[PDB]
Amino acid sequence: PSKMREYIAYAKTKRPVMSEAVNDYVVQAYIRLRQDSKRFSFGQATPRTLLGIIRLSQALAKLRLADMVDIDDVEEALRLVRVSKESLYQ
Amino acid sequence: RFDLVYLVLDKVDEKNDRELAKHLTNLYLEDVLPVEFLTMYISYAKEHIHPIITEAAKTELVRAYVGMRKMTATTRQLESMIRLAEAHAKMKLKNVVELEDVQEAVRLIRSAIKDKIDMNLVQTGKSVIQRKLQEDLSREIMNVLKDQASDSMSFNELIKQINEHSQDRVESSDIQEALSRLQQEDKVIVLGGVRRSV
Repeated sequence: PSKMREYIAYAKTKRPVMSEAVNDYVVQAYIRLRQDSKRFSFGQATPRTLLGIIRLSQALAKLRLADMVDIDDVEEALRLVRVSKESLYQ
Repeated sequence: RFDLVYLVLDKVDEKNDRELAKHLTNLYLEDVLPVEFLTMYISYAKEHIHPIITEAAKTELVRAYVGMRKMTATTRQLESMIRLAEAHAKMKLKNVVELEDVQEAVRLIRSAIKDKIDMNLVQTGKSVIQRKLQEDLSREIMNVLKDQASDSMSFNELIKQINEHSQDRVESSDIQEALSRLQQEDKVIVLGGVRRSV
């Protein structure tokens, strides 16, 4: 219980910045979730949810102490968005 | 009384949403008139500029209103064209209402009405099916009067019989609203419930 409070402070200390091709993949994933929003829970993908997806993305960039946001990190974040969709179903 | 209503509702078509996401992330990836010039421009236009209406543009105004009415329009729309053309002449700093601002105001108000006026939250189909349900309730009251001497009936059972027998299923509030209409015309009396036909 003592160990987390300094590691999360360091995670707050890095503040990573992500690249442009990963942003293109984020744009493609956002287009995919708007296509899913075309497809019961009414709750659709918004630009505010895209900012939330970004927030989750640099949150895992903060945890791995990384300077770039990884692509598999982005797709696992959108997998967590799909987990939230599964929660909306059940 | 609102001069312009703007339907901001739109559906995804993935054309510019990629552009919206790219320029929304461009504030993270990277770091037209100025606002103060806009402020002094509005402050100069609002009090130091006084447009006037010419006698020429009123002819296009009245034939535009004739075209709107025979398509659907009220005189509030026309006076909205007047103040919109006055505001455009205030923008252009010409102190005169030309032809062009009149057709621009007509185009903008036309695009607003694109979205007999059907105001008061009333569509003409509901306005005629209210009288149709009033006639159906009169026929059901006549059938009840043939069945029994007392015209008083329970609201739920008579409403269910009217919904099952007359036409397709509608709201139960519409039949009692037509009955309140018949209260206003004094054809039918209400107690409470009890609905006594005359």
